[PDB]
Amino acid sequence: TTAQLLAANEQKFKFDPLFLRLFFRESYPFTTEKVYLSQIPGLVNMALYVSPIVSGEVIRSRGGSTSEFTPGYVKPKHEVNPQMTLRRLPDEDPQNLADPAYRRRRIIMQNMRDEELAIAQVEEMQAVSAVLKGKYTMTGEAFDPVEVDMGRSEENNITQSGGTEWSKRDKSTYDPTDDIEAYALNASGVVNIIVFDPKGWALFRSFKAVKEKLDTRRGSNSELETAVKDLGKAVSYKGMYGDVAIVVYSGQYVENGVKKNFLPDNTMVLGNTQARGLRTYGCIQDADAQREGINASARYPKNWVTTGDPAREFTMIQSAPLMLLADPDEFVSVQLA
Amino acid sequence: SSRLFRTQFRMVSPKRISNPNNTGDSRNCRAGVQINDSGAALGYYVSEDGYPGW
Repeated sequence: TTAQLLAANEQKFKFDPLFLRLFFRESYPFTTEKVYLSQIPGLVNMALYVSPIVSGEVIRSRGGSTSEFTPGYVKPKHEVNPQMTLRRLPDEDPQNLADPAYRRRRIIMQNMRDEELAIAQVEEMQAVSAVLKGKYTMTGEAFDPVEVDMGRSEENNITQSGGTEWSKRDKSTYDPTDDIEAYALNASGVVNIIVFDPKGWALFRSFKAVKEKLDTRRGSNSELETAVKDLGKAVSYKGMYGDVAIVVYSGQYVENGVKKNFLPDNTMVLGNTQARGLRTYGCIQDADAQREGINASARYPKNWVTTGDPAREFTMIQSAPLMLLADPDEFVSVQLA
Repeated sequence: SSRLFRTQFRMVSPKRISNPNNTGDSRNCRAGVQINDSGAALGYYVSEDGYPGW
């Protein structure tokens, strides 16, 4: 019994770092133990009327505040030994075949790709968790937990309640434009883009007033797509809505064997497409790395041989990433339940 | 330099031309030579060699 391998597919998930790309640019590597982020109140009281006689009540000069932060550390590793090189590969045809040493440069490439993908997933999760809520915590099983906490006002992170929830109230005679205005009133600075979890988008477009705002001759200038546009891709740049741009993001990250969605089940996030975001990378800590001169860099790779009884030639990536938001209360997060 | 001519040359060893970070070969960028839709070559990926480095 012989055989031929005609084709051999690959299975992946819809992964796309939209939140990292849009809102987090201009990375800053830093060779420093801890960084600073400062905010100045900028709040001036109106001048109370003063008689031309009393002439007093000096007003304090405004002063800001600072926050201290530290970056985490991440290092996934892989391995390869001669015991598993001999047998075969699941993507190699029984005919022809390859050498017992060429199969050693396929497992290595697969390993390195998996390491890079894991690092990217970590970076995306850190990026997203800061946008939805002001602070995110960094922890593991061997890593002592540290929490990064940007100062975000309590007025933001608006969560709907027993009153004012879109699901309960009827889809006829109700307009959500009123709400998207009141919610956006809390933002500091102009908003220019909205991010929808797919169920949130499905719930939003069901309103009959929204469908009226499309086919009005002069009532607006918005153009959308209430039909189906993207069915497999992770991001779907739909049309504008008056002035703002509407985006539906549905990304996948895997913790344990299962797949999970990034945006948690129909949230809606306001924000500005030019929002000031920082991408800081800490200092890598390998005494063989600090030899070259490489420090405060991203994705330092290395490998070595253990000279053990069954051999083994490992492979490794390490990043030490940190995500920061210079202006935390510029976004507005909505539970939309 | 303040010599008459500012043109200088450098003979590069062939081993320094490869993909960035040893990624897989693509349709447009094979073995460190990026190729457009036609057969022309656009630009090359010259690596950095460190003799004490692995």
